[PDB]
Amino acid sequence: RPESELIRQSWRVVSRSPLEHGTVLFARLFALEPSLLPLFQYNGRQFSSPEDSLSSPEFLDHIRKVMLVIDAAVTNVEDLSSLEEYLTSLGRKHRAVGVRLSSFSTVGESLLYMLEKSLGPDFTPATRTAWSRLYGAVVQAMSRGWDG
Ligand code: HEM
Repeated sequence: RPESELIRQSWRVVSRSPLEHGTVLFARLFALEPSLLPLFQYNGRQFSSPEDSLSSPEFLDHIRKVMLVIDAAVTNVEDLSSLEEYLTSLGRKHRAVGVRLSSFSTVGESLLYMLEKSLGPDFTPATRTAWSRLYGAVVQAMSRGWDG
């Protein structure tokens, strides 16, 4: 695919400093959807403010995990069917903890934002399309964890 190489070359930039980039992703996320803040419950306590999230080791660990799932998607961008089963079960958990499936679209917008900010002019409309397609496939797999 042309798209698969657009993905891999864009991710290259991000994947050298995944926590720094994932921090952008999650800061953007809470800027768009502050109602996601309470869904990260680490030792039964709620972040008050988005900046509170940034001091939580467990929250930063979740950033790393996110960036790793996306890394796996990138690695398997040609054939994503291999992660399908994993992603469904990932979805299963996010239903459990209380994430509306609809909020994963905000994650997608956040991801596109982080890419755009990171790549600037190198984030072409075709790169955006490609990413949107890749991420959309990740979330389609995940959505099965909310069955149907
Ligand atoms: C949309 C908002 C999201 C919220 C509010 C959220 C929240 C959570 C919470 C509360 C957990 C359990 C605690 C933890 O392990 O940190 C979790 C686990 C996880 N999240 Fe998320 N999450 C979101 C999105 C994502 C996305 C987009 C990905 C990956 C693309 C991701 C990957 C993970 C992984 C890998 C785990 C560990 C799951 C396991 O136990 O196997 N999360 N998430």
